Amino acid sequence: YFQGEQVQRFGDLDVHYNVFNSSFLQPNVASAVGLVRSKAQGVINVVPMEKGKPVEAAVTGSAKDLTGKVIPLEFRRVSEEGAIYNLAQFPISQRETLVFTIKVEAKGEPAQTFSFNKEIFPDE
Repeated sequence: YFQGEQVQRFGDLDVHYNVFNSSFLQPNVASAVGLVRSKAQGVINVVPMEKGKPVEAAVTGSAKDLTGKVIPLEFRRVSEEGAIYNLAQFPISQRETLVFTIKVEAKGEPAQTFSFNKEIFPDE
């Protein structure tokens, strides 16, 4: 899912990411990471890259709301149709602005961390 895709760049390391409703996940992709597709659940996809090529990485992170409540994120790796994805699910209970903090540990490389804001909208 490319709609709303963003890129954070750290020299050679280009981190592509997107936050969307888990209903937009393909059934085979969701099953592979054990996520039950639900309008009540969001998903974040993190795809790290170097020189236009995908790189193996440990992706970790969390999201925080305005009350300081931390939403833990557990990323799971899935390789579907040659493309490698790092997906984490999170519940959507209401309209909210979340601050996402993601850490990317690419193979043999020092860790990189980035943050971004995302407005979450529950779906009917």
